[PDB]
Amino acid sequence: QYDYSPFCERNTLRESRIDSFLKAERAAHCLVFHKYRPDIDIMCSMLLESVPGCNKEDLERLSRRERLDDIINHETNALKSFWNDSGLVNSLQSHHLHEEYLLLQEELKNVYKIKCESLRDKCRRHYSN
Amino acid sequence: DDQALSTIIQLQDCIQQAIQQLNYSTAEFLAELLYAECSILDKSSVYWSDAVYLYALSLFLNKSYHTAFQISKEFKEYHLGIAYIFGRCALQLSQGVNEAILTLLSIINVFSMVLNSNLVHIPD
Amino acid sequence: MTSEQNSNRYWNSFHDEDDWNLFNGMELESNGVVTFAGQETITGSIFDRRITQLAYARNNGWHELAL
Amino acid sequence: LATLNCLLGNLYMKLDHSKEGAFYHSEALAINPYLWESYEAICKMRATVDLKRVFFDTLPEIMYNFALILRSSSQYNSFKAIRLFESQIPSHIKDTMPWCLVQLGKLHFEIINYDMSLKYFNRLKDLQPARVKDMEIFSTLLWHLHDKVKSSNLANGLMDTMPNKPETWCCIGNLLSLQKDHDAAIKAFEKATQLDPNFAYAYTLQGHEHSSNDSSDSAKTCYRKALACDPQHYNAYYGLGTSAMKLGQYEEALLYFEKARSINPVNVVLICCCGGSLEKLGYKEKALQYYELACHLQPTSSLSKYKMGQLLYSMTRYNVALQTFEELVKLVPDDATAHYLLGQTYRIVGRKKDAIKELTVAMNLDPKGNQVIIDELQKCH
Amino acid sequence: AIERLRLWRFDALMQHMYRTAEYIADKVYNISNDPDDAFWLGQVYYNNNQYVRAVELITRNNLDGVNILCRYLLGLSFVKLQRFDDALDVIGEYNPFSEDGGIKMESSLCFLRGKIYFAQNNFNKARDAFREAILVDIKNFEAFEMLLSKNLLTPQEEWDLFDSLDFKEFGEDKEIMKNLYKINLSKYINTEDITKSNEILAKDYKLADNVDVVRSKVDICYTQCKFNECLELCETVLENDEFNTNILPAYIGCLYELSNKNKLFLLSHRLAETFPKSAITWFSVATYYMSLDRISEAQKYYSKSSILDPSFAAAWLGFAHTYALEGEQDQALTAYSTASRFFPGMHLPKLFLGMQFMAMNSLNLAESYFVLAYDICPNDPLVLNE
Amino acid sequence: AIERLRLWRFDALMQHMYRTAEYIADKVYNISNDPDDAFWLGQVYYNNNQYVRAVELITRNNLDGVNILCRYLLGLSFVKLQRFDDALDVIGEYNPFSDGGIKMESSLCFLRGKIYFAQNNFNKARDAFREAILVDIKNFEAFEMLLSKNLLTPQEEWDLFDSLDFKEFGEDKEIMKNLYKINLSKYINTEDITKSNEILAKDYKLADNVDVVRSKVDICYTQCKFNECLELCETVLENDEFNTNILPAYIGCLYELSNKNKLFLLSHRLAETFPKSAITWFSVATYYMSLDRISEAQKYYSKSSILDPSFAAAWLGFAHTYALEGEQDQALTAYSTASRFFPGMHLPKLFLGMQFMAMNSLNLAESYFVLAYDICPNDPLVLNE
Repeated sequence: QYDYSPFCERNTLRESRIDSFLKAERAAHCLVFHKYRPDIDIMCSMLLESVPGCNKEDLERLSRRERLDDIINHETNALKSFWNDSGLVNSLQSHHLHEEYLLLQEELKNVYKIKCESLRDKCRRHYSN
Repeated sequence: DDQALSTIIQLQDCIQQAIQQLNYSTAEFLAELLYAECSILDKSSVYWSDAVYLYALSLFLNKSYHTAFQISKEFKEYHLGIAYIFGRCALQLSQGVNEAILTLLSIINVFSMVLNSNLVHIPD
Repeated sequence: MTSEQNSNRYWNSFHDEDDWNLFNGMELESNGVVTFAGQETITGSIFDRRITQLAYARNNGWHELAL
Repeated sequence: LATLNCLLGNLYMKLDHSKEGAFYHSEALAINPYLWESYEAICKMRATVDLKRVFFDTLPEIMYNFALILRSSSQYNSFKAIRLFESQIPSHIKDTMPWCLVQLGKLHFEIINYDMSLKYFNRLKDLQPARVKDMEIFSTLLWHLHDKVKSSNLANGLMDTMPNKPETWCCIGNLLSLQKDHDAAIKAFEKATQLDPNFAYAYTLQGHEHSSNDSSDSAKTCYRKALACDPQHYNAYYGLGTSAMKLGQYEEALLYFEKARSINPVNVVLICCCGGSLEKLGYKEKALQYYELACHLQPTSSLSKYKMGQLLYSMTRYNVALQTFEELVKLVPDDATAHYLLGQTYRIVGRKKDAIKELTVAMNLDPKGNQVIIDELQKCH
Repeated sequence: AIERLRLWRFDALMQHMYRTAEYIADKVYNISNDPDDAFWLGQVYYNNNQYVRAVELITRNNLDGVNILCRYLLGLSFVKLQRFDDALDVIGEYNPFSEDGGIKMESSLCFLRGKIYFAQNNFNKARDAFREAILVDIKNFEAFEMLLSKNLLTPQEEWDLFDSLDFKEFGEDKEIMKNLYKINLSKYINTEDITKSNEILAKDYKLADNVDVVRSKVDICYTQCKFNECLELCETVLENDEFNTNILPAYIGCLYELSNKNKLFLLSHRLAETFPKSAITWFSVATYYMSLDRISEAQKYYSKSSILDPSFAAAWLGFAHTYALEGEQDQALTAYSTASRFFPGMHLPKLFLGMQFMAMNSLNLAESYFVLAYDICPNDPLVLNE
Repeated sequence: AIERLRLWRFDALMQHMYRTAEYIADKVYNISNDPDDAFWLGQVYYNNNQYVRAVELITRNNLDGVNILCRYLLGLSFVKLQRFDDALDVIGEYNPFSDGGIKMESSLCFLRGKIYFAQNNFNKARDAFREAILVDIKNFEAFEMLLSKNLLTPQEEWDLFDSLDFKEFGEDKEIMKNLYKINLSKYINTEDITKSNEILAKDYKLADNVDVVRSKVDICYTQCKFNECLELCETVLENDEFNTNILPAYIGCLYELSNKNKLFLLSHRLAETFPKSAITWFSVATYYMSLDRISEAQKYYSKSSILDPSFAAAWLGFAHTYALEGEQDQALTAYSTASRFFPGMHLPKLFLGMQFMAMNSLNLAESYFVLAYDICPNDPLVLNE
């Protein structure tokens, strides 16, 4: 019988939640496992396997301690890294990529400035706070 | 049981290694894990006192003085280093200093339970 | 108008203190949604036992923000 | 030659780029497996290693299990971590060790299960009254529970013990936001982030309070500051996306929502928001795909089923729409506009007997819009 | 030995000696870890309105599930504490046992489950739960009377259920128990059979003028509008018990039909000094205002009666009458829709809603609600006339 | 034939289906027509929170003169219906008579004692409770209610405990005597209480019992061992957090240690658990006193005092709120009133003497301090004062 003790320390769970967890858990695993019961089984050269935003090429660069079609390749590659290998970009229309790209560095540039006084005046900020 | 003692010794060696370098969060995690593991062992065992002292020292080093003070206060009498950590925490916070005097006076007067150990930062 | 309020008060005298407090400003709308007045508001649908108990709670119960 | 790599990773993570820092943390881990600080730095991002080779090529098994738990939590797959807690990590470690309790409470709180997180890291609070690290999770849980007394207990205790840690002022601001006040919560959050910068959670709550204050630009600035402090934070991305729908500009709204779901794949709110952004963009076929995952990912969620039903009724998959609405009503009967769709689907399929009762329920739920409901009854027969 | 303490504890509990019962129950449960003694302690906690203590007692040792009775006690304590989710948790969504001289243990669990379903307004599952409870053990009667009083079954379905169940368990008392149950069945169907059954029960046995037989006579006269007999039988029964809540609704309706203003004032005043909390008193006061043509003011008092007791058809139906009688027709529709949805299984709300749509001069919807009411109740002059 | 129906009625009472219990009781009573059946139906009405049905049904055919328990049920229904003179008229002011179960006479005498306690004529209540406990020892209420409200000085309580006999218990008296000996007052003959505590701890595995824990907590409270109070009561409260016997000692010990978070949590949970109990409002007032907010404690001690007349803690806290507020004239009457409702309890008199100290009136304080010290030879407050 399906084991549900760890999902709630209370030893009894109402049958509505038992199917609710079982249906939800299997779908969640099936998403990760495939791009069945959970109690039956839980299982399944640079040491580094993955870094968010890092493609196989970036990882290869790390080992070394480092026209319309071409820009479209740069169009997709930019959103590959930022969106962590999202599958919806291939379904997106080509002209909708342009405005998303233009807003990208514009927001990214705004971060760049953010990431980068008289004696009498600068004392007030400490006292008033 | 044959390998149970080996794991505790390995954890102790790893915690001293981590504390020797300026790596404190790793020392924090190792001390927490060792302190949790030593719970099954009886209070009479030297391993429990050693783990409690190591955990208290790691808590003191990570600026979390309140938790270190409480942990040392739970078993201040058992070990000398625990008394050291409790006294230092009392100096940093000015709370419960009287217990620190009544413990430290007894520990120093007797010297001139567990008193001597090979761990790091054991007081002279 | 004055006589009806008088008769209303006369029949209203048969309450307990807490029960009177709950019904002090009580208004019931036609669709069954219920409005409770705190002497906050407890607007909830009626025929469910839980809402009334909740109304009793913040009536006689103690709530303290404590900074 | 193990701590130097950790330092290099730390400087890289802090300054510009996380990829090189993660690589150097992995190299340090290669030198020595017992560098838990490196693992926390790795798990701050959504990065993982081949643990079998790292930890092998029963203490190593315990470390391996803990690394799997932390990796799953960072990857936001809580069910697996709960299962490893069930099988491995015996009780006499699991309950006493405060960090395992912290992680388990965060896992349960990630799921809609709310009460059990409260129990778990309430026992945490009992074990370590002076614990200050990772209490913003407790604050968010108390805000979600709409409970004021335990929030007051948290705030009073933390203010009494440690007047200056940023989490304490964050909790003060959260209680103030909960009660009635928004400007007071904003003031508490600036104090929290002035005393300790780089605390992205403070900026996220600042942006949320600014959004609730109908101040778009301030919320956007706070969220951008949060992203500057932490490159990966789905809460601030969700806030920016919500602001963009309010501003009507759906492009950056989908952008922000998409960025947020990437680091938190399992969350019905983010999935439904991304689907709504797609629907505003008009991708009917792709929007249903996310909604299909959301409904199966977590049942007993009103918003996901409601979006499913609206989308299927929009493009006339009535056969599945009717069952989605029926189970929606089964899991909640108080939805007003839902019963309207129940009735519409029932009358479209052609079962008048159920349609009359369902529209009667709808008339009960909405006194104001009854005339339109009466009109639907007229079209029913 | 321990048996003397056990019998003394049971007697102390039975004699309303709560403190002695609690102390001795605690002592006996500490001496021996027998779950029945824990049940006795939980019962003692239950009698003096101390539910949470019993809940923590039965949950602390996790002794529930070892024996069914303590599971039932914990579930009943939860349903009193309104924590219905945990009660449904400990009891279960459906029957777990589905394949002594007392009512079978499992049937009571089904009754509690049906009550839980009724509280969550899940009437469809509550009907099945109550039906299963009555079918499993005929010794139970609480489920049957709850189903008949709250009208979860149509009269034809109620008669089919009564015919389906047998009386083999009773044995010698088969005919008397059959008549006793048949007294309480719904009217509008073959009332001559109920008349013959109660006449047989009257003379042959000493139960000639008991409470339920005169209550059935009152219900019969009220259904057939024999209002004179309403007053004689009701007065002859109220002269013994002045506060019998089983008959008061019918008594109030019969007097309201007779418009006995003075008698109604006396009853309303009498119930005001004794039962202010119960909704019957405020319903009586409200209908006193109703008889004097004070619809607008009686509106509030129907609201109060409705609030003080849910699942009461009289209060909400009268409240809808206050809406429909004088103006403000728009929201009488919503009131009657609430009556129909929240009180399924009665033809009367459907009939009222259809007639009100007819009052609007909107036809098809009125016919639809009328056929719905006819479906619920086949034998009623009102619905057929409408 | 009737026996099966009687078992059915008993099962209906056991499983708490009150409508069927009333139905079957009425049917069986109409069949048999005997007073015990009327008693059964009246008890059903009592349990169904319908006392009026029970009293009229019992009094309709004047059954109180037939059996001895039906009159008791009618009297108790009158008791909880807030009628006393007619209840005592039915039962009778004096004693009319002056196997398992308990003798019915002790139950009637206890009911008369409860009436007398409600009527404030305290000496008659003491007489009634003493008569009930001496006539029968199984009636533990006749002992616990008497000791609970401090109706008598502990010396005569010990004297009466010695006087009463445990012989008729027989084989179980060996444990029953010790259990009864546990519950008397702790100020005098303390060492025997401890010895009995260890006696219970050995050979009867009753060390886990809640009442043994209550006895030890009160023992530690008498010597002001507040830390031991907190530890043991926290151990017992984790199992059960709402034991009204346990809670007053825990609140007192919390206020002595002066910690506000634990008191706040417990008080706010008890407020939402038992809204109509005086203990929770007393706890709220204590929390405010730990927070030094005298103004709110005024009202929240007044509420607790009004809710329970036999709650001496409320009077002492109320007079304390006056005293700490700034005015003492009303606190004088408050402490005097507390002393008069509970003769034989030294502590209200001691607090009143301290108020005399605050008002520089030492002449009465000498006698008052002497009377308080007569029964408290070793405690910090008396000697300090």
